[PDB]
Amino acid sequence: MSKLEKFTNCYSLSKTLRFKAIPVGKTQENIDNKRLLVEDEKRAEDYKGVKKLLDRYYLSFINDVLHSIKLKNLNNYISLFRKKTRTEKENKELENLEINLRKEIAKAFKGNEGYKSLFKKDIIETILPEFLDDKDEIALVNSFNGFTTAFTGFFDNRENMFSEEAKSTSIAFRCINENLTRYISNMDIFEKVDAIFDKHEVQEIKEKILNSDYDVEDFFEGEFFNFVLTQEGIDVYNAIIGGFVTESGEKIKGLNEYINLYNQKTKQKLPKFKPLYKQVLSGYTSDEEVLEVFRNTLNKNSEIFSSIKKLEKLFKNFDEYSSAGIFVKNGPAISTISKDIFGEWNVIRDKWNAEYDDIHLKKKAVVTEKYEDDRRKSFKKIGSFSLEQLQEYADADLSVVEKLKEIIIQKVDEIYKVYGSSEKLFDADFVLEKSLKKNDAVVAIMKDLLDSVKSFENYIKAFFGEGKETNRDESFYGDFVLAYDILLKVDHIYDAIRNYVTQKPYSKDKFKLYFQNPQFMGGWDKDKETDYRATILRYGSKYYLAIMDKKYAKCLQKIDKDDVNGNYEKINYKLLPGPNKMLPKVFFSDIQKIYKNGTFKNLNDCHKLIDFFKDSISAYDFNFSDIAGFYREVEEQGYKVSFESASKKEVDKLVEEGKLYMFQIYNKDFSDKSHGTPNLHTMYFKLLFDENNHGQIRLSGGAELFMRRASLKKEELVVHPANSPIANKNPDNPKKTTTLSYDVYKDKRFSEDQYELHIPIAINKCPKNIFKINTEVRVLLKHDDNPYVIGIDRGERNLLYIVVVDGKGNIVEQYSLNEIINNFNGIRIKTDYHSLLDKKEKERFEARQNWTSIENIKELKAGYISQVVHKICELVEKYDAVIALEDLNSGFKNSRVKVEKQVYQKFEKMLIDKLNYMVDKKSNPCATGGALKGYQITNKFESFKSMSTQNGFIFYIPAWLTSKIDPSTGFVNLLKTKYTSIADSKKFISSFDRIMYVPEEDLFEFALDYKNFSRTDADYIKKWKLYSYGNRIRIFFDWEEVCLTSAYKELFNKYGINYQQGDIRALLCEQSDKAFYSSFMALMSLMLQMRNSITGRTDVDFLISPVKNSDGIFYDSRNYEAQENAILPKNADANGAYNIARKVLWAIGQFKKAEDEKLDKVKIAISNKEWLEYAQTSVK
Amino acid sequence: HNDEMYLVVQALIRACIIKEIDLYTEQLYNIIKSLPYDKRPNVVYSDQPLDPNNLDLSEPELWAEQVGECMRYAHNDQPCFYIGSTKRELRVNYIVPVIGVRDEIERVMTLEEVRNL
Amino acid sequence: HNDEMYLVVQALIRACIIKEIDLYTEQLYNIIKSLPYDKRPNVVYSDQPLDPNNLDLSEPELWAEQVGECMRYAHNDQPCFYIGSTKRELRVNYIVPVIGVRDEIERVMTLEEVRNL
RNA sequence: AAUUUCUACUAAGUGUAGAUCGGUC
Ligand SMILES: [Mg+2]
Ligand SMILES: [Mg+2]
Repeated sequence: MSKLEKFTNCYSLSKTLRFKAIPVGKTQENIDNKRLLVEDEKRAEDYKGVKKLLDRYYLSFINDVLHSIKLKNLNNYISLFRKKTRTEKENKELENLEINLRKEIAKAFKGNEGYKSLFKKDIIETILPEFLDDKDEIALVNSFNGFTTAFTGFFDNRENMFSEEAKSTSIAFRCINENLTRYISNMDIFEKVDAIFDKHEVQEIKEKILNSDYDVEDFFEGEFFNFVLTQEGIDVYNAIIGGFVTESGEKIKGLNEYINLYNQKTKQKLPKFKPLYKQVLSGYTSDEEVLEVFRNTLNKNSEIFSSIKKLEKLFKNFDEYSSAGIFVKNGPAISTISKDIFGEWNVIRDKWNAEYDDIHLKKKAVVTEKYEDDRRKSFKKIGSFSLEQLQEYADADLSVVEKLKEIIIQKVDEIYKVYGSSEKLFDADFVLEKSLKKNDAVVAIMKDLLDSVKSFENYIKAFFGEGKETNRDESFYGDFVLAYDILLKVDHIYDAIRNYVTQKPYSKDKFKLYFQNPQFMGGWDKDKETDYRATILRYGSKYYLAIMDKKYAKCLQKIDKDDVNGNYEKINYKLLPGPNKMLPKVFFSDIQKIYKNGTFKNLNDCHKLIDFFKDSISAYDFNFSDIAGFYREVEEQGYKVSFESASKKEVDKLVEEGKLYMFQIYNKDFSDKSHGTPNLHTMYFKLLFDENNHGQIRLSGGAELFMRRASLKKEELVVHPANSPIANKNPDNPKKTTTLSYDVYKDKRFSEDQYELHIPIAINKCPKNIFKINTEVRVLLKHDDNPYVIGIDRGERNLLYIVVVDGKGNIVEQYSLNEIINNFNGIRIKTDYHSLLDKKEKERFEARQNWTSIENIKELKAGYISQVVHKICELVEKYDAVIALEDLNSGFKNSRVKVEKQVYQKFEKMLIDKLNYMVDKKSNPCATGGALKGYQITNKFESFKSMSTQNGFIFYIPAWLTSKIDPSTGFVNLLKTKYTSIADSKKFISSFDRIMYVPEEDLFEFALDYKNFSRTDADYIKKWKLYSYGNRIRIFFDWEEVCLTSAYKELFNKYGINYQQGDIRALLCEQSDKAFYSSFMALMSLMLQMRNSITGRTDVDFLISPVKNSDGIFYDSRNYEAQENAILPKNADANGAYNIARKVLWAIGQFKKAEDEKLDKVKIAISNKEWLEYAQTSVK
Repeated sequence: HNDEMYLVVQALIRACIIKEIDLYTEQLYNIIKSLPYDKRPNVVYSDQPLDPNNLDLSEPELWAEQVGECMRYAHNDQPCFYIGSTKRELRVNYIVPVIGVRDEIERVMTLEEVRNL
Repeated sequence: HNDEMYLVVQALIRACIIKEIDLYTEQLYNIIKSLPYDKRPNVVYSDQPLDPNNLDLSEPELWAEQVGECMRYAHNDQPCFYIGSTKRELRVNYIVPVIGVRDEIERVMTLEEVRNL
């Protein structure tokens, strides 16, 4: 027995098989003469125009609803907003009132004025033909009659626009949370600027020219906000803020140009208005067009370079503006503003925690892990680091405003250098003589320009807080919002050009074929038989798709049974899936009152309903036996599949005449000259019609048929010639050349036409064992004495690393995953992906175009992680143990590993998706683990943020302090040995118990108490015995290898001190010079360095600890690096995966304490103190 | 008929030149297609008449990335070369070997190809 | 200076011709090098330029034995061919394939060299 | 350098080893 035997057919999972259909016989001739693929290509060509027309009718519907709507609760939202909130949950009625605004306006959408003929078929049958009065467009809409299925994704997308969801695509979030807030801000800025301008410039000129209907001031009140709910109110209102052409060449200015015109005190002293956002509904095809967008967007005269001039002018007056309120958002970029002004990544964090311990921490520091946690979330919560607050966080003579000013002017100087090198590209007469996918230096110029401007975009968008803040400086933020959206436009130009250049030379554009039927192959051979007009034939080991014709559909089902030769066995025996809503319609077209009273949600009346369902039926095949499991048995035994014969020359004559179309279902695994192991979907489609399939994998309705054209031409074919040697690429392959009797063409499958067939299937439609997975995993891990754990590590000199440990903590197996062993006919060939990836990075280093290289590296890593998914599934099937993949959520960063964060997110997603239904390909599909009885040991995928702490047979562990720790004793470096001062150097030395020299071992014994050190709460033993054993590689990258005891003898014989006495600590504290303490703290820091690596050449890499165990022997990984079965970790990465695996062993140790009904609530999240206790005690 | 021999003689000279480049391209294709993908030499690539006997290493339009995947042109039976991996689609048809990495390059590595094996 | 371009232009034309024959000799050496000693064609041997696009089938100095033992001429790296077996010593370096057994030969045998295997 | 499609290939000669769904934006 094992644990995985109790995890079959728990829930349902749907899949979509993909295949290739090729024409058989004269069917391509009948398709070419009857002209069937000319009605479907033009239909898929005219889809965009009908999308434009439905967008036009939707825009007219928005401009017909929102005009005649007045509001009531708006004044209470405006008046109570700016009250400088007085939280006793009085502003909560403002929030629930804002919900009443959303339900008010989308109640005005959903409630009346049609809305029921808006997302259905009649919108292209009745309304839009009468609406867009034009034959041309009306002829298009009438040429989409009957095919009202290609718009359902369009209709499901456009129905989410008229709702209450507070998303950026919704309209209520656009009018309320985007327009009303700047409307209130413009009312307050208007009340600050409120004075007589010149008493003609607003009330006489602008009113008479612009509108001539009412006054100006009433725009800054409450109810007239309703007037700006249309699009023309936004156009008039922004025309008064920005400017308007006056339908002449007059070109009148606005209010912000009057604020520029006022010229008061050489600062302009006043805020500027913000223009409102618009409504929701307001070249990548050639080479000369993309460069023309690069002409008209990014040149020396457009809005983008002018906005860089205005943002550059804004940071030259960055001193005159008051820094009280200029907010920097807490995020990643705040670390950068600590690094490029102050010393390191964590400087402002130390000064803010110095403010935090100034209040909440007393004398005799009791700093635990939870106080650091509340301090950490308290740092996470603020979001409002102003510049005066950072000015108080500085030392003497360090102006943050001046250093920030000179460095941002340094960055726009870098932008002027890139614009200095880019003059000759868009000057006057550039004719691009290559292709744009070939002319590498031009791409290099555009790449460098878009990367400098987009990096300046991120470093400048660090200055946007959360919003809804206190009295933030509107004299700075008035200019800084007017110029930023242009830089969002260069974000879209970057995404367009990068999505142009990295295109593959072929294409996958296709269009759905209907064959003159808007009912085409919906189900599979029901009693309809002339609307679906498609079925599946089989012959030998080839599969066929039979498609009838509208002239001879019904009269084609006259074919004889068992002939003397040539029997196309056709499918029959259709399905009624989930027949429960079909069930009482037969019975209800004593027990009648039981059903109509609804008391069934009972036992005796249920049994009378069993005999009532058996008695009142006996062309159907039923077998009957609370109500829920019995209808589970109805849906269980409502399925049957069998075949019926036919004749061959009859349907061949039907092909030759034109009364029938046949395509071949065929892929590479259905070939005759194919001898290896097939794909998995081939086993699904072959076990879809197999004899001992009781209903595990069954068909589903909705199969589609596509048709892909040819994108490569015959002019550009390339091919390895026949009967000549060509070299192999795998250097672990004992052959070096090969010679074939035939040609091998490059991209052969994209030079012709292809029929495509998408067939949906459904797996375990009728579950039998329904139970909660997580609690049953915890019960089975509780009642097992000897579990096993797989520890999976992201690695530094590896890619992944595998350490499998047992229930007690002994390493069962440890190996790397740099190279994959392929198996065929007993032959095994390795493939090394680490050297492969090193060659790809070596090609990336010299390419002058790193746009195509990064995409090849990402695709390579996707193929690699699919291979690793196979290896992990074989390890889980072997030792039968849970996984311990490090929880990729704790925020922990490293920046030295090869497998980055996004690729490892995709890896964990692929483990969840593969362990939904896990199949052993080389096994019997009737036994366990096969193709029909696959294991279901992981729940579905919800999000990347739901990856936390448990998913079936998978445990997420917050990797903390697992890399740099001794696996033998449990020692971890908790000190801080950076040389900063001489007083804390003496206190460092005063904290040491007794620094003595043993001559018999020639060692510098540092026996030492921790209790005079800070932040040592996590430790357990508190009394450690350090030494100076071995040697350490001092990294700096000069690679200076350093021995320990000769360096302390080199420092103690120097400066005139001794080392032959006992208790030399005080004599070490009798010095006065600086360099002795500096180099001594340096030797202490290199003495505590546990991971020793070159980080250049891969000669040596090891792991040594200064602490002796309870036997006297030190730990050095080089003693275990060359052994056949090491009991301890062999290098730095087996340490990490080993420790993570012992964390899972800790949680399995926590399951044995609680009770059988309390296992659901047992907390898994280990702290630091408990892991250091378990690592320092539970070894031996 | 005086300046007619200017264009006729220049047509003949450019014909003998492009046949020299075709012959050197054919022999160089065979020697490079013998090499096992890691002894290949760094290669100056182009899609124009390249001359190995009159090559001027002064234009800024030259690189030096390592060639691979020697194969045939199917319809014209010409030789094509890939200048990176296969999945970069930079197929070129006029190559010349040069000793060295990008930009600052050395010579042209004449008759030193067979010695790479 | 009038009749100097007679021998200059004829020298350039004969240079382009002998380079065409050298390129066809390199290709033909590659395909006949690929043939496994039994699909070898009947072939015309020569030690002179033999211009297959202007071959005149009237001279009585042409014979049609079956070629074998393709190998190198490694001091100048040229193709050389044996007209019979190894122990006959009639090594030639300009061959043109032909249809038919000796004393008459039909036309060209173009593009059917790869078709023989 | 061949593929329903992707990644590495050549793996015993029209293929070899794994992964693989949806219709979307
Ligand atoms: Mg296979
Ligand atoms: Mg490939």
